[PDB]
Amino acid sequence: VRTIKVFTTVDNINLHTQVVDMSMTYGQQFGPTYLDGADVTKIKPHNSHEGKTFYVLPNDDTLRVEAFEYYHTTDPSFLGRYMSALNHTKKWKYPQVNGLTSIKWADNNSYLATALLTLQQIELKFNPPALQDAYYRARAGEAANFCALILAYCNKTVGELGDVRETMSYLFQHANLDSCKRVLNVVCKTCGQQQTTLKGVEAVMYMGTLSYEQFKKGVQIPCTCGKQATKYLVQQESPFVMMSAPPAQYELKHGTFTCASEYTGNYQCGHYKHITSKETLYCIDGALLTKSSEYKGPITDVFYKENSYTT
Ligand SMILES: [Cl-]
Ligand SMILES: [Zn+2]
Repeated sequence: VRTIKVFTTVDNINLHTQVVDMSMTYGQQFGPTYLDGADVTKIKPHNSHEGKTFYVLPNDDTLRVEAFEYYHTTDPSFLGRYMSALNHTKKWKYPQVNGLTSIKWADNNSYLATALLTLQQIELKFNPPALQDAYYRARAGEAANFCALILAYCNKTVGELGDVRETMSYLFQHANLDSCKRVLNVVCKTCGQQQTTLKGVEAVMYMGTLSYEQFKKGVQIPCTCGKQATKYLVQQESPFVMMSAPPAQYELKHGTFTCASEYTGNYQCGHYKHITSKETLYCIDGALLTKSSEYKGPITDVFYKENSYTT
């Protein structure tokens, strides 16, 4: 008999009018239900809920299409994981540090801070509307939805150990890198030379050396014949490149790179910091900021500006 009007949604844009019975839980009426990230499935409607928007899972064809068009995923657990993360990230603080949105440390989130800082320094356009909209808000300082989307797209929960390289790979999958192109040549003194072309995400990421100049000069890799061959960059067309390696002591020189991530710890436990090269070297550690003219530390990922390179 007693009812309120609420709206359900999967994208927080398209609303769906509902009349709910205040004697039944939201779960009994909608399935799993969330109010700005909080799980209200086991709760009965409150007077204050009238007119508010609730997220639900895509449980009919209209919602399935809305959810795919907004998020570009059909993983059945995506919206519940996004909501579970948002209930935490909405409580984080996002200070402006040296002109960039950072994240005050909470919930083991240092890998997310350095990823967020990196994104604001490289040219990248996302494809899912969810990421376009949330990234716009993040740049303005309201990064809770963007951070909870990063967790959901990477299948990481709040508090879980994350890797910056893997996180960036997920975000780049959902970005328009279609025009990026990389040409490599591999030279074996026994077998001869082989050229390879890479496209998209694989054209901007490399694992094995932090140094873009070393990649141009040549890096040693195994050949199937048993000798060590040399791999070198012949041609690059992209607005940035990302060079990654297992953490190692490495010296970062002012003016020779855009930004970098530093990892202190081991394979089970550690902490990330961000280094950015501007008028000097700034080290951003969540809300914390220090400066130096030189920098040495256990670097894992370095980003460089690019446009067009030909050997
Ligand atoms: Cl919706
Ligand atoms: Zn060979």
